[PDB]
Amino acid sequence: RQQLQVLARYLKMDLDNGERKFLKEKDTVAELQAQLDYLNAELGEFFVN
Amino acid sequence: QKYASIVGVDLLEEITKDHKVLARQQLQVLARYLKMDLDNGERKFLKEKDTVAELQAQLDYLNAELGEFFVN
Amino acid sequence: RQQLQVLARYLKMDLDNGERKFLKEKDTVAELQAQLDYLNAELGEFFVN
Repeated sequence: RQQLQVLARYLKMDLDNGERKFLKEKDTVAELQAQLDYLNAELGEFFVN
Repeated sequence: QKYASIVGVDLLEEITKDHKVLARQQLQVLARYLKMDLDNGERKFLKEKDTVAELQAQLDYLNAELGEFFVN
Repeated sequence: RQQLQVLARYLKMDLDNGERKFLKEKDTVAELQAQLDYLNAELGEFFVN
């Protein structure tokens, strides 16, 4: 694990960049679901379908 | 310049690479040994960017139906 | 073993080149023994000795 970490550092290679980008998208999903769950609360499932 | 206009005359870094290739290959075998997917992050992310696309399409439709005035 | 393999690749160093060259010679031996075993079959061991 420690040897991997120094090779990653040498190659200028962020191993978390993936999980970062992902956590940031999971927030925009949460946000858009909140907008859409609201319109369902206002208009009703019958009207939206 | 009148004459010329009439007649038509006129008046290194393939070593730094080869090392970084070695380092990359060594990293890859350590990753394999530790049972450690380096793309698992970007996978999970591409899959979420699809669910965003999908929910934006649902929401862009309700705006097309009801209008921006009504939704706001 | 895997680490050795990437160092070998980097140094442009065939680890089998030895056993190749050898298998190829063991064939030329087989071939020359077949020529010599034939002359013994024709002339006889008494005549060849």
